Amino acid sequence: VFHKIRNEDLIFNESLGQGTFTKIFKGVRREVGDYGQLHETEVLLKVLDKAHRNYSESFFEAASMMSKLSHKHLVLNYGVCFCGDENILVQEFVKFGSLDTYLKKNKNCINILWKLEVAKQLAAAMHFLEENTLIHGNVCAKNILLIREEDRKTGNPPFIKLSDPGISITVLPKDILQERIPWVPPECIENPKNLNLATDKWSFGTTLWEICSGGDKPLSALDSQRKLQFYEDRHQLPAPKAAELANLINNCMDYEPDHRPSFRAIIRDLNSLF
Ligand SMILES: O=c1cc(-c2ccccc2)nc2c(-c3ccccc3)c(C(F)(F)F)[nH]n12
Repeated sequence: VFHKIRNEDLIFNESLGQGTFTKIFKGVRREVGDYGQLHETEVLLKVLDKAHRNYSESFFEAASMMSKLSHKHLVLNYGVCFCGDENILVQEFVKFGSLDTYLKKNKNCINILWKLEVAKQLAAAMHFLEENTLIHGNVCAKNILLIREEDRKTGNPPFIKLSDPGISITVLPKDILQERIPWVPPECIENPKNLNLATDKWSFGTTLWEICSGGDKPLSALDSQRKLQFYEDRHQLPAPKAAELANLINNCMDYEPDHRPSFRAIIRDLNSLF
């Protein structure tokens, strides 16, 4: 069950972008906080499209399943608004936003050690999810959010959190899944019901490719039919320019799901690049 937040206590401000069948807004929540102090808290508001109310169950289940776990690398859910007839999630506002946009804007000021640290953090989150046998199912750089920048003065590294997967690929139209190649693994293009913990290992590889490519999108030049051929011919992504993690990427993006390494093994390999 989700906490109910009064429409009166929520103000919607700027549009930040779109998810699958969703609109994303920054907003403010008036709330009673610690010691009874009133706060006006920045929040991230996800609104399900009114034309896609058919997906409301999966929209809310995506956030609900992750809200029953607590972890430093997982975005906090605050509740739902209900907001009349609207379907709205209220979650933590992460100051610097999506990692994919951040990587692009700061491509020249981000070295391999920065990318390694963020990769280790993501793998930590995914290992926590694996230990809890919780499938995410939509790991990608768009869904990783940067809480804090590197601060060389105090030696603080960047710090990320993983947001919820949104509507599940087990219910999305096939065309959307094909557009999501190569984050959606080949067995899920074959059948979305093959969604498995092994799915997230494959998607983690694709996300690491994003992190190493300064925010490029793999296979973006390929339309959906060519993305299908990419899997039919069993291709692998090119090594990123920052090729230090190329081997780890391809080992995660194993066409055999049962052979993808555990996130424990992934974390050990990330720690071994030294
Ligand atoms: O907390 C935030 C904070 C910001 C954000 C956006 C712009 C500037 C600073 C922060 N942007 C997002 C998004 C987002 C927004 C548009 C497209 C993809 C992701 C998510 C979501 F949860 F949706 F992943 N949270 N978030």
